[PDB]
Amino acid sequence: GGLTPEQIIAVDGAHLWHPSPVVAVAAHGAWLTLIRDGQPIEVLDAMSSWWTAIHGHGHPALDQALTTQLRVMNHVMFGGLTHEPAARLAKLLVDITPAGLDTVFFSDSGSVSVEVAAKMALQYWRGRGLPGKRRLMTWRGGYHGDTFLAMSICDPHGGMHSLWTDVLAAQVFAPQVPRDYDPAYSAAFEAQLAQHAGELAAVVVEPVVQGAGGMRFHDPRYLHDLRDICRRYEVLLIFDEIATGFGRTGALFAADHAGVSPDIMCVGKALTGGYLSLAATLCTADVAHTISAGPTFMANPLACAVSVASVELLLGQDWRTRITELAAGLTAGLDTARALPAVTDVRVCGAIGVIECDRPVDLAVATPAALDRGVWLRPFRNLVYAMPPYICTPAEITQITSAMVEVARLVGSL
Amino acid sequence: GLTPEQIIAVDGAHLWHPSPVVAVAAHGAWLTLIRDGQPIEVLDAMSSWWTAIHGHGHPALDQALTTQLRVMNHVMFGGLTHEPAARLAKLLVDITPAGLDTVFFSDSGSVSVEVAAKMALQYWRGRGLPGKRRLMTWRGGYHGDTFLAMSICDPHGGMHSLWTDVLAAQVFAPQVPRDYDPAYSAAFEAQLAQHAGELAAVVVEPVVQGAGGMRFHDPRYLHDLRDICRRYEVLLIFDEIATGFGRTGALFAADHAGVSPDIMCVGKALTGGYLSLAATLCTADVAHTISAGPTFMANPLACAVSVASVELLLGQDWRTRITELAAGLTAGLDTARALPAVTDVRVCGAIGVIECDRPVDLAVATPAALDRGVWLRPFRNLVYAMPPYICTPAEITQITSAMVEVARLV
Ligand SMILES: *Cc1c(COP(=O)(O)O)cnc(C)c1O
Ligand SMILES: *Cc1c(COP(=O)(O)O)cnc(C)c1O
Repeated sequence: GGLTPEQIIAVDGAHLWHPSPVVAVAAHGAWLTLIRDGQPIEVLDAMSSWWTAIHGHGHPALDQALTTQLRVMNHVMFGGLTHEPAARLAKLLVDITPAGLDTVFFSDSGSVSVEVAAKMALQYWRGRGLPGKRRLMTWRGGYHGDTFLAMSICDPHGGMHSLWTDVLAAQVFAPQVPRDYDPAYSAAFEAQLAQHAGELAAVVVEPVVQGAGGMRFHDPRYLHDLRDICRRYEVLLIFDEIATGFGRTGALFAADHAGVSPDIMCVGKALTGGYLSLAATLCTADVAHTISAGPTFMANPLACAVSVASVELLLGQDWRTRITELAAGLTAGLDTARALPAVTDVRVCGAIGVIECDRPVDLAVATPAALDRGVWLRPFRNLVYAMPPYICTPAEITQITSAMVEVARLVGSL
Repeated sequence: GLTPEQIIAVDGAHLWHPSPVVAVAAHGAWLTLIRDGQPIEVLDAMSSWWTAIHGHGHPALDQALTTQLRVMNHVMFGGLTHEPAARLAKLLVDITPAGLDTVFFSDSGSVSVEVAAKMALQYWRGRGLPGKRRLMTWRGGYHGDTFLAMSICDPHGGMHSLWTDVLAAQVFAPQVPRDYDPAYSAAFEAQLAQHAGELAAVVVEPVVQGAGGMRFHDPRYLHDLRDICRRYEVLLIFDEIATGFGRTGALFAADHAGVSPDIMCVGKALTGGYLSLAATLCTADVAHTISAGPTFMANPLACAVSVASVELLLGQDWRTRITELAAGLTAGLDTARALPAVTDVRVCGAIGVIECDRPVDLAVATPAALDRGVWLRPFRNLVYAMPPYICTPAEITQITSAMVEVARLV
């Protein structure tokens, strides 16, 4: 109890599993206080603590919503009891999500809300006398969580299905969806789906942006194709928006770029503004009713309360202009990366900026390089990318994009 | 803002549940519910499903949360570490069964069970034996509601016929009996022996099987499982998500047998019922053999309140406290032993169960206990409670009186 940074890393190295780690001692706004060679430094949280900290850390409105709920009621069991934070969050979600989503199931993590989505899809078709509809279809390059079911629909090469083969469910995979719209891709997706339709419960994809699978973007028109294909072959459409939710891609939900509603949808990550774990699975009235005819901390009051505040905070400001300024800033700051020798692509979509490199990025070099520039950056595979808090000033975005450019330079450099 | 009536309307229209009663407050061992539009204080007999061991809104746990909130809410656990995670991991490694010295944090009990299965499977692969992929358990168990966890839940309770081909097919031994019979253990070893080359691990709830029927078994069964797993080279996993942190009379139910599992899951009471957090612990052997995460992994807020809650338990003599709760439950439930619908009355530490000979109508049970100032949640033929450790003798009496009465209603 009460530990020194050196004591913390001594305990950590002996006893903690991680997903060499740097000790973090504070977080406020877009900034973390990290310990580097015995000294505290303030660095920009360029990753938003893995997509979560959309309003920054220790935002007064979320701090207060939390301590206000804490005064009244920490937690009650959602079996036989309901409460205001859950009712309030459900109403909000139902109002702001794509049209038709009328029903809300809370859970504790994004990976669990995906299992819940899949359970809804299976039970739906069983409710309709078609329990042969049990497999899932997706395209390559995706990520949906780390639980066994969620793994079955992650990219087979990235999620090491080979090291889990015959332990995972065999789902159907379409090729990687291209960035540019190609009607031939949609036609082939349709032709593959037609071959499995009677055994398929759902198509599940991340809309517009594929996150942990490789930070790829695809034309929102592909989602219009998916909606039509699914409606035509009687297969449910599930959108995983755990990473794309709450303004991140420039729309409130990435599905909004195509104007499509899925039958089932997952949200998480930025849901609580990065305070506490909370996820949600939504579905249509038809899905709920057909099924009709939980986790221990389901709908946690504390988590629902901070999330209520976070969503209202987003909604009560001109978030859309904010994201547009963030994207302009990322575009301007990353532009000089295009001409770097190791750089293969530079892409931006809302508050997401990616530098794709021609070789895997070395973390032992990249991490201290960015910290030297006052920026916490966490590359993966061949990608130097950022998803910064919406509160970042133009100067902060410039500081973030400079450190990314510099890491990318170093990637060619030696 | 919403009025209780507005909450009911929104809830009925938009919320999926495990008509619900509106809860508006929770403090100590009491909840404030709305009934007939009036707020009433009732005892949380269930501890909000095992979670609220020190009661709701405990000053020390509130302060712990608010203190961490003023310094940092959350940071990604990829590449960073922090003091809450370290303090918790050190506490957990110190207090759990000997040999468990590595901690993997997750956000729910189900996920921690999945992490345990993954550790077991990857362990044998690091041993050159990837054929060891299956899990073995006994009937009556509950391990969570994710697909992997469902595969080791009681096949009957989990409707495994209407999930056919979607769940992994695991090995099930017969229901472990309450009293100790060596033949049961000999028969478990024999079923296990047939599948040893196929089995990565045995996974059970030690001493008490919770959501699967509130059944108790002799700790000596765990001694035999430990022995059997060791001899056949199958890992032993204890799921202590419900049984942990003093609930059965020992700090961990494994302690009743004096055995250590190779992998252990904890959750529920970990944070004292404030926030969702779970942990999977494994031995050095398991960790080194494997090495040769969730978004909110090791959340500072949940880790900080857990440290407070765990220190709060250790810093009192929790062991005498649980003994008193058990005596009080036994005193208060005994009279039901001689009711016409009552099959069994059993107590294990701060857990009290009246089993009946028929399903319990909740439409009658729930309004009956509310009238007695108690929140009770019967399940199947079971009327049961696991009250906060802070309940006074008068509160236990009120709880057990309301339990005897719902049973009396047969
Ligand atoms: C509560 C329970 C679980 C599941 O935990 P969740 O947080 O609800 O996902 C797993 N195992 C046991 C023994 C449990 O009692
Ligand atoms: C992060 C992520 C998940 C998994 O969420 P966890 O809370 O880490 O379990 C699932 N789907 C997508 C798209 C994600 O980005």
